[PDB]
Amino acid sequence: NVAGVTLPVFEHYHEGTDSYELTGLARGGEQLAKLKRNYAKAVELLVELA
Amino acid sequence: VCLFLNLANDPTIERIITPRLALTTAEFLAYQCEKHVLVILTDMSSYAEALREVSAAREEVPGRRGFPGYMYTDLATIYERAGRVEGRNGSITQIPILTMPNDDITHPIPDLTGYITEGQIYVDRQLHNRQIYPPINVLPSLSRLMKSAIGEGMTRKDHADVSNQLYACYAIGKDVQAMKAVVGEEALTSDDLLYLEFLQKFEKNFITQGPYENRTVYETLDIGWQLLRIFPKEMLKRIPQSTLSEFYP
Repeated sequence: NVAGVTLPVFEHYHEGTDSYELTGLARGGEQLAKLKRNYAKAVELLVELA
Repeated sequence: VCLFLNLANDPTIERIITPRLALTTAEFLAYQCEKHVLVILTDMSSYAEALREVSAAREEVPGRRGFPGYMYTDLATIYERAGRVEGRNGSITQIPILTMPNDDITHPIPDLTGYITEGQIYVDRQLHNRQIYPPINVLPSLSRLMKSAIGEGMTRKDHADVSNQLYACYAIGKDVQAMKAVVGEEALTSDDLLYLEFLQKFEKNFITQGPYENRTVYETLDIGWQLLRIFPKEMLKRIPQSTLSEFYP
C-alpha cells in the first residue's frame, strides 16, 4: 500500500527441493553448478522485474 | 482603569451615549494629560442595534438589511479618535470587539468595521472545541503596521524574521496535516515528520496561555526560538544567516 491503492508485488521464494544433479555425461557437474549459479541469479532478477 | 457597564435591560439611548462618553474621557486623559491609553469596547453589535432603535424612533427608511443608511458615518465618528499628534506625547489605541452574525463575513457591521480599521484578528471555533484557552487563530489574522511596530529600536531585531519564518512553517504544517489525512504516514518523509512535530508542539505549548500566566515579549521570542530550533539551520530559509548565527546556537 504505497498509497490508497493496493499494489500487486512478488517475492522470490525458495522451496528447497532437491535439484537434479547430472554427472553421467563425462562428469560435467563442474559446468553444471556454474550454470546453477548463473541462471539462478537471472531468475532472481526476473522475479524482481515481474 | 476607568470602567463602564451598560446592562442589556437598560435604556437604549444610554447605550448610544456610553461609548462616546468613554471615548471623551480617554481623549481628555490622553491629550490634556501626557499619558498613553488603550480603550477597549465590547459587543458593538449591541451599539448597532441601539442605532437601529433610534433610527426607527425618528421614522427613517431602512437601507441594507434594515440597518440605517448612515451607520457608516456613525461608525466613522466613533473610531479614528486615536493616534499620535504633533507637539504631544500621549497616544490612544483602540480595540473593539465584534460579534459575527452566523459567520456572515459580508454582514454590514464586520464589513464596514474592516473597511475603517487596520487588520483584524479572528477567533476560531474549532480551537475552542479543542479546549485551547486562547482560541485565537493564526492563518487568517494580519496586522497592518507590524513592520514599524517592531524593530532594532524596539524589543529585539530578530522578531520580524522569526514571525515570518514561523508563519510559513505553520501554514505548511497545516498543509502537511492535510496531506497525512489521505496519503498515510507510511509514505512520509523525515522533514514532514518534523513539521508535524512543530505543529503539534506549537498547539500544545505556544498558543496555550492560561488564564493566570504572564509572558513578557522576550519570553515569547525565546519560546519561538525554542520552536524554531527543531529544524536544522538550513531548513530556515526565510531567516537571514546572520540571525541564525547569533541565536540558533
